[PDB]
Amino acid sequence: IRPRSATTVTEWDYEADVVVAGYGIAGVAASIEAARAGADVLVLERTSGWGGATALAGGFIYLGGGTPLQKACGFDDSPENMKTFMMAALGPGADEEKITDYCEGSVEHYNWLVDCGVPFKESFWGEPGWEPPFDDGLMYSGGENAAPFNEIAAPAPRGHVPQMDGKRTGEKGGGYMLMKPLVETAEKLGVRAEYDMRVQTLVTDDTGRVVGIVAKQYGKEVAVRARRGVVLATGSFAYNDKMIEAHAPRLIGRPGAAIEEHDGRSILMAQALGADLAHMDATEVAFVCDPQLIVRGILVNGRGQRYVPEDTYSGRIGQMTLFHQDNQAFLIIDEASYEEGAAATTATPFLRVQPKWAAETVEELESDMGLPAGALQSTVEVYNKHAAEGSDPLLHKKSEWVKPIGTPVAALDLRGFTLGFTLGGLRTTVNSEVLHVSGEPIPGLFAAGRCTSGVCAGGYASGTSLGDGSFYGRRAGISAAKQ
Amino acid sequence: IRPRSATTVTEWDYEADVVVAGYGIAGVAASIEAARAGADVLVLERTSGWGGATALAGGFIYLGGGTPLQKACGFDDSPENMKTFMMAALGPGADEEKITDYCEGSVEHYNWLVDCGVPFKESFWGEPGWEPPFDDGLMYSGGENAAPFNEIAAPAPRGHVPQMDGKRTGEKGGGYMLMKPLVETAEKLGVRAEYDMRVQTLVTDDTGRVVGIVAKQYGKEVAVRARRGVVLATGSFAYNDKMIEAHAPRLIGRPGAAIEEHDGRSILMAQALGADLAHMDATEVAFVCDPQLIVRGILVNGRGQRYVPEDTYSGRIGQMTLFHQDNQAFLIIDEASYEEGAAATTATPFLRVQPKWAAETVEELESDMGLPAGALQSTVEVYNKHAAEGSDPLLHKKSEWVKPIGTPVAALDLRGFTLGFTLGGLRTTVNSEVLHVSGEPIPGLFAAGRCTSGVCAGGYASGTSLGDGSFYGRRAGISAAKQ
Ligand SMILES: Cc1cc2nc3c(=O)[nH]c(=O)nc-3n(C[C@H](O)[C@H](O)[C@H](O)COP(=O)(O)OP(=O)(O)OC[C@H]3O[C@@H](n4cnc5c(N)ncnc54)[C@H](O)[C@@H]3O)c2cc1C
Ligand SMILES: Cc1cc2nc3c(=O)[nH]c(=O)nc-3n(C[C@H](O)[C@H](O)[C@H](O)COP(=O)(O)OP(=O)(O)OC[C@H]3O[C@@H](n4cnc5c(N)ncnc54)[C@H](O)[C@@H]3O)c2cc1C
Ligand SMILES: C[C@]12CCC(=O)C=C1CC[C@@H]1[C@@H]2CC[C@]2(C)C(=O)CC[C@@H]12
Ligand SMILES: C[C@]12CCC(=O)C=C1CC[C@@H]1[C@@H]2CC[C@]2(C)C(=O)CC[C@@H]12
Ligand SMILES: [Cl-]
Ligand SMILES: [Cl-]
Repeated sequence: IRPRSATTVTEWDYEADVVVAGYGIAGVAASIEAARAGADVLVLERTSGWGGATALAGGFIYLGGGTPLQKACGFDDSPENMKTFMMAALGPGADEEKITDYCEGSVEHYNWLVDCGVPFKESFWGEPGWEPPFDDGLMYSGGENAAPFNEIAAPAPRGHVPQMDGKRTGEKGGGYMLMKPLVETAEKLGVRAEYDMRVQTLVTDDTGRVVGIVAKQYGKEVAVRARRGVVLATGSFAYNDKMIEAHAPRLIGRPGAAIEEHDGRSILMAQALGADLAHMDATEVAFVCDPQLIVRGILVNGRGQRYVPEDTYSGRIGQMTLFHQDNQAFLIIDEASYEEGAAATTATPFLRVQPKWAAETVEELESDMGLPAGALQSTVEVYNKHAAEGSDPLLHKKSEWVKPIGTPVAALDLRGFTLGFTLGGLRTTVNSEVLHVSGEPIPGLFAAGRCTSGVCAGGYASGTSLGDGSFYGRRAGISAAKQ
Repeated sequence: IRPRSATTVTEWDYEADVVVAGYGIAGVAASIEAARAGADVLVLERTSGWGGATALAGGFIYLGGGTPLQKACGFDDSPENMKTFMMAALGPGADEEKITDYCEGSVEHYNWLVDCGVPFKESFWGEPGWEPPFDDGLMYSGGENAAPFNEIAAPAPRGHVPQMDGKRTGEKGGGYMLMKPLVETAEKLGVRAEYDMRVQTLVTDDTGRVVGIVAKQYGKEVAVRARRGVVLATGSFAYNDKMIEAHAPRLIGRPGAAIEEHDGRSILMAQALGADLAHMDATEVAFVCDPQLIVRGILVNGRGQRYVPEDTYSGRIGQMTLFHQDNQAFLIIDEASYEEGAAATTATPFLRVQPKWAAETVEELESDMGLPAGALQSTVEVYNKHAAEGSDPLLHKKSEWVKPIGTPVAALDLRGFTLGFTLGGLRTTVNSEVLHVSGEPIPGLFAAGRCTSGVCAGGYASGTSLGDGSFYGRRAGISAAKQ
């Protein structure tokens, strides 16, 4: 992992101006910009093909500030409104400079993606869910239209989803229709790619400038020269057990990341040179129950208490559950509401969890669940008193979802229903320069995507990873191509 | 911050075998062992005198496994029992190797401190509080005798406190009577000290070995040669704003650390060489209300719900409040119980917070506090139903503290009552070698105390910082002195 001295490299197996490690969203975006800038670009990919986790993703791209898609669907937004939301939802300690920059450039970036051939359907999906069930292009994806954020920023949907039929998250998701047009764009520009390239270490000259990389390819060690810059775009550390334990131990035993090639190698390679890190504890957290069920009941913790409005982003529900409720949750829902939720339109019918317990009364359900006498009964009594007035003054679930819980009543066992992926990584500038602990860029070294700390510092919103990976991938390619 | 090449050092202003940066607990312990090993030892201290945060501390040292003090006070314990507690309380993702090692060596370490002249009174203080009000030597300090840990490990008090009169935490606390005998020990061994030494950067030779340091002293740059090793013992990053935002943003605006010299410089200096980090998000969190009041009421969050047993360690109350309850807490307590708690013996009478609201009924108190109708009333009704049977089945507060809340009833406003310090830092071996991201020690480089990730990975117990700082300080001095 220690840097290799350039003087010890006897021959270069490959050479380029800009060397991109990793052919996912950050890598392809970097390659497009570097090639447009006139640089000779070589992408090094560890597997046999392009796509990475990106090609398996739902396809959300977190964009706003007044995109043509938002306007076509009739949703106002501005860079200031977007920034206000993101600072509140994606912290604490979110990078204000980076978020401001991301927001100010968001409409341009949407247009840039469209220009590269990424298609979006100008239609909005408005029901609770993890993704649009159909080929709709816009959806709320961060809890913008739920408490607490709906009183902090004006709600605006920012989940932009490329148009694709038969989307299968985990196999060939909506993320594929982000990747494919970008790859086509890069290929037409003359971007070169080498596969089975497992990048291992950076090569530095005697000034400390990164001037290439060492990799294993087809069973042998190879050296690849980078005349202008190396872009690290190899993904996260989610599958590195040592790093999960040291940095993000809330994910021990509950991995959710898409691919095992996310082993943190590029983070470590850069740290070897003195590169800085940020928010290494930050984790996306999913909650594997269908949102159409969740929104029609109340979530209670292990003490039978409500703790989150049931109409917020289900990722936020995941974080609140894992982080603050010791991963213990139950959905309390009346039979009629369960039936309605189970019939509602969803992209994830396989997440329609069946109730574990069902009873004629809350008193019986409470005993059945092993909760102390009164713990659940009182929660439901207070909820129902206010819900009869369409009010949730405790958690501010929107009135449209608020009504008394009736009988018979059921409980879903949602203990241990979370899993997630890492959001922390290398510290980078808005120009995607990797920062040394000195606060200065490491010459020749750039990075984007989930090997970096991006817009998310703590909270997560769907689309922020493909969003910041593509946005800062562009910036890395521009910076790397400079002479 | 980048390392200085040894070839560029024209003259060494000072030279020693073992150079210790920082004259606090970790530094003095390292110096004693290095000097006993026969090494020429030089301590470099940034301020005009020794002590650091240690001399201002309460003086808890987290020790167990059957110390002579525990035995004299009639408390059984073992290294296995201590380890079981620490793994559960100080994680998630606590370093099992390090904790095991710390526990197996704990009795020897207590004896080692006694040999150096640290005095302990063989008496136990058994009442809730932040420290012993008198000169007692043993106290519960980690929640060992409260839920959930009292069902996971057999309760044993491990807060060992040096004997001292007129202890004043923040000025000259019990920690002074840990420091003073150790300093005397080091001086008699011939340990040398230089003051106004602000260490800035490490010096490395062409193999990457750390062979000295560069500092500013009395207005000028000086170089100090370390023939055998440099021990980093300069404290935490609590007062580095950039680092707090990047790594531990839950502490933004709520610093609790003792001294401003905790600016993370030694962490950064080591990272420049490729040193690894762990648990950079981990933070001790205090809660500035007297425990004798807390234990006699119920704590409720901003939704009027109980969330922590009121007889656990008040540091754990602090963490639960800040981390999981959005820093919002109120103490609900009847007038008679408040009077009893306010008269109870405490080291911190200045933390006897007065009630903000008081009412004849819970219904009125609830409205007064701006809580929704029923939110607090129901909490108290359920608590009281079980408390009339001496039972807290929701949070398992010990029965001795459980009884119904009566009337008149008061509420203390404990919103924004937390502050804390950082626990994350350099990754080190059990021999206090600083680890590179490669997993190999950086030659010549050792570290201990709050510039390192020690026994605590998340949870905190009082005494663990002086405990692991002195324990691993010893190990650093032993390792550094080796030829
Ligand atoms: C189920 C699921 C759904 C998701 N859907 C979304 C979504 O809709 N919107 C969103 O924003 N996020 C989503 N994500 C997250 C998103 O998929 C990833 O965070 C994002 O794709 C990472 O982008 P990247 O460019 O950093 O990595 P990748 O797209 O994974 O690309 C990294 C490339 O680097 C290669 N590589 C790894 N190591 C090396 C090496 N040593 N040498 C050379 N190459 C190497 C990998 O093989 C890979 O091809 C989802 C995650 C999951 C788990
Ligand atoms: C109110 C309060 C009470 C506490 N009480 C306890 C307790 O009872 N038990 C417990 O375990 N913990 C306690 N702590 C925490 C404990 O005080 C510290 O975590 C511990 O003293 C740190 O030990 P150290 O050796 O790393 O740092 P220190 O004891 O602070 O020593 C570090 C030394 O390094 C010097 N230094 C800094 N920078 C440089 C530099 N660049 N060059 C040269 N020297 C430098 C500093 O001046 C200092 O003298 C308490 C904290 C607070 C806030
Ligand atoms: C939250 C999420 C990841 C991060 C992101 O940005 C986009 C999505 C949408 C699809 C989610 C997924 C997490 C895992 C989910 C819950 C499933 O098991 C089926 C649907 C899927
Ligand atoms: C928790 C603590 C720090 C970490 C540690 O290990 C030992 C102590 C004991 C004294 C506490 C202090 C934190 C701040 C407290 C609450 C005060 O404001 C007065 C008493 C004091
Ligand atoms: Cl992923
Ligand atoms: Cl401190």
